Amino acid sequence: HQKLVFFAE
Amino acid sequence: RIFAIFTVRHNVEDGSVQLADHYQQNTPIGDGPVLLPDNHVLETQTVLSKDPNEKRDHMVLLEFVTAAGGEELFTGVVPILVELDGDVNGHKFSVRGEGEGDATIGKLTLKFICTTGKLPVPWPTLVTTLVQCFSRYPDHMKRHDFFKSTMPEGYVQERTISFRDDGKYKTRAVVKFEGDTLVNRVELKGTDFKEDGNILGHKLEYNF
Repeated sequence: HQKLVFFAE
Repeated sequence: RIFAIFTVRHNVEDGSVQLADHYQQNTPIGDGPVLLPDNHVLETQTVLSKDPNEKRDHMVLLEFVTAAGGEELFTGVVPILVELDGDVNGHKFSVRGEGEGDATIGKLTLKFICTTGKLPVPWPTLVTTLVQCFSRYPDHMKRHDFFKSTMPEGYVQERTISFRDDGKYKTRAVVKFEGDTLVNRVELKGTDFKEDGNILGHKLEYNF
């Protein structure tokens, strides 16, 4: 279990 | 480009935890159009296990990846080849990985093998490095799937993983299609590791 936040350039 | 920052916790023998801070970025290889996704999360559950028949150093992986918050190539089970070349404090080693990838349920089954003998670092510390284009996106979010929209040309994954009070991995990865099998070719350089710290001392409990 892990959650991951993906950003944007 | 897109960015993700996360911290993996690794359980240690002495009950304590070893923290692994992740800086991750992804860049499309192809010179073509891609999707610029809003902030969204990837919720990952992931289990490791052993083939009892395998005598080589290995790691069996089952993983379910799902999003919360140029794609047709994934409508079914895609094969996967994974190849890692690393050296950690001069330790040269390679990991080879085979398996299938079903994006329709965000499930990965891969078995990894240490090609060069004994793996010089614990397998958990190489999990987040050893194909997020298989993560299942819901339909109201099907437009925020950078990974799929960079295919089959692929993307470049670059990540530095620093283990607190210890060294750091710096990996480069090319994730692309290669004749209708998905490939992840990765280099990994670890530096400044305590030659008998948690990682090179093999002090991590084996699960994750």
